[PDB]
Amino acid sequence: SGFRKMAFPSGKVEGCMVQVTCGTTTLNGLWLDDVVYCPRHVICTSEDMLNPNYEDLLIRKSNHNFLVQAGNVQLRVIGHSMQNCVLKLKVDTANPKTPKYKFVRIQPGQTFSVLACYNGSPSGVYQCAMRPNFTIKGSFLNGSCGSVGFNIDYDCVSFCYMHHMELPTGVHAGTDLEGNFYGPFVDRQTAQAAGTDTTITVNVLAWLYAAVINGDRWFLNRFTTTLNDFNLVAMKYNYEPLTQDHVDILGPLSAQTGIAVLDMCASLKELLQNGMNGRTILGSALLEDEFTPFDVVRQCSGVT
Amino acid sequence: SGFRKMAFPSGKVEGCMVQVTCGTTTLNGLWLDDVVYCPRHVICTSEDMLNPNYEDLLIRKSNHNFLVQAGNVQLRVIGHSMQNCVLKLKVDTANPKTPKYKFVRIQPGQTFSVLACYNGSPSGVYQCAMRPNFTIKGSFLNGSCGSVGFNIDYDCVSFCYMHHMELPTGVHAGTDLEGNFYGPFVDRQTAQAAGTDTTITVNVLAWLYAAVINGDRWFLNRFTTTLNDFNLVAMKYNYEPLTQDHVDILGPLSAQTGIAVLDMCASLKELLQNGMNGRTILGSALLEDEFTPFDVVRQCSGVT
Ligand SMILES: Nc1ccc(S(=O)(=O)Nc2ccccn2)cc1
Ligand SMILES: Nc1ccc(S(=O)(=O)Nc2ccccn2)cc1
Repeated sequence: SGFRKMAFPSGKVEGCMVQVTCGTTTLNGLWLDDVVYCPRHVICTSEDMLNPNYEDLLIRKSNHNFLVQAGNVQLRVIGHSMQNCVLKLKVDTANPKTPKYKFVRIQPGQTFSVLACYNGSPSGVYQCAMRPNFTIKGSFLNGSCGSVGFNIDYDCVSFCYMHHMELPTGVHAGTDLEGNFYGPFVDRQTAQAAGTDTTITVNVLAWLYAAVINGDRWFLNRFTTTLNDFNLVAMKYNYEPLTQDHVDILGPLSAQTGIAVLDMCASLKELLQNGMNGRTILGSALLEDEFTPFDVVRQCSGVT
Repeated sequence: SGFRKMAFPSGKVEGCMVQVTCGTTTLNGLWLDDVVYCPRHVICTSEDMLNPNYEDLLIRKSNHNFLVQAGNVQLRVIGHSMQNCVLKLKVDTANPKTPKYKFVRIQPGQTFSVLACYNGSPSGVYQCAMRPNFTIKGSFLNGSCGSVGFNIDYDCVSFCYMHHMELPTGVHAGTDLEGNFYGPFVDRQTAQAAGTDTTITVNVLAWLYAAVINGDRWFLNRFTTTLNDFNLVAMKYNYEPLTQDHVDILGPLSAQTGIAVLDMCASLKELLQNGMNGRTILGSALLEDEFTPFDVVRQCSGVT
């Protein structure tokens, strides 16, 4: 019993973190096989970041200008290429600690673990969600760029995020491991405003199921609703519209608890209209939306 | 910028987890040098747990009755001893992945990371606090016993917790790595009620400083207070009394922000008396108490 915001064990990713320095800029890289992946803005001065031409800046860089350090050992750079917003540095040594891995581009509302790093050294691990506006709400100081987000399926690490930017509003933007930004963001120090940070409805419903499984039941009510009726309420409260795909995904949690998905929607509708009245659910005074239905099943079933 | 509930990177502890089986009971053990540490209730049937005589049960066990598996390799048990509520199994092989480590007994209000494990396999990592009633609020299913709590100082793991029990109220109890329970709890399936779960005042104050550093400032007010006046309010709201030792510990955060500790106490006093009025601080609708002053400094300074 109990339900916690839980990250994946980080060891498999710790084994992949290195320091990348280009001139006076240091950040983190990800070493998988004989390639190190890092943000292309490693090549920028803070002055360059205001208006960078990355192809033109990169022409002034050679393999020997990229200093890659794995613990206290230097790696030899034998090639470099830019793919979208990431640099790929080819090194002469395969990472001996390379785990089984994939690169995946996640959808908004999907959760992942971040291993925050500075100078190639892990400092902490926490759980994030890709927000519906394609920002994340992380914890990143200067030097954290190139820290990665990931999920683990048994022994296979799926890398989904690399940290690139902090927006003027103090939320975070980055890329998949192909170097494509999530959302409309660019690796330039310019005005970039975020869209509406809507609540991830299917994740709130998952977390209410987690609450029932763990004995927090006060919010269960005598009502039901329809997807259309629920969605009028979601729209009013800046919640993502609920689709039949989301209802299907919540099927296992419905079956386990015996609470029909549309009944839990009616409980959520009442919570939106009435508030928490100073009560808590799983130690929260607000409706938590950074657990996916898969997260709730995993944590409630003890998957390793 | 941003502030997250952050766990320590778990790799150094993942390298220490093993499976311990005695008869039909399987749980987790911690392998450090040539010793495996696990809960002594590994020797109990569920029937035994109602009223166990551990010395008498242990007489019926030999070294060969303790099956220790490290990944898919069996370790040879060459001795066993009971120390308080933990078994120490001496094996013939030192763990090659043994990190620098210490055993520490933490004080209530101190935070630590838990690596939740099943069958010796890590499933997740999250951040806990030793509550003032000597419970923790974890996420532990059947098979999680012997999962450990720890802090890391650079390269040295300080182990502070091993999981033993779930109370009938669904909160958690365990031991330090000398096998001494935190609080009054025992490794028996009997009525054990928890005392008041008071709020860890010094940690709330730390988190309000974290909020100011990260730009959440709406709760700062025009008032100050005294320790005695603040403490009358703390008592009313089931908060731990604030001591001059706590004021001293918050000194660096006071200095960084320029907000005198007693001024932040007066902001906290108003929040207790007035509530949040539907507002949030660092994405929370309640006052968070599972960050220590050291946690806030570490996360805000990027210590690796
Ligand atoms: N929000 C935002 C998005 C893209 C860019 S740009 O660096 O592509 N530069 C551009 C884009 C359009 C017009 C002029 N410069 C800058 C800001
Ligand atoms: N809450 C609590 C604490 C200790 C015990 S005991 O297993 O030590 N057994 C005892 C203790 C006192 C009287 C009888 N049995 C049981 C319950």
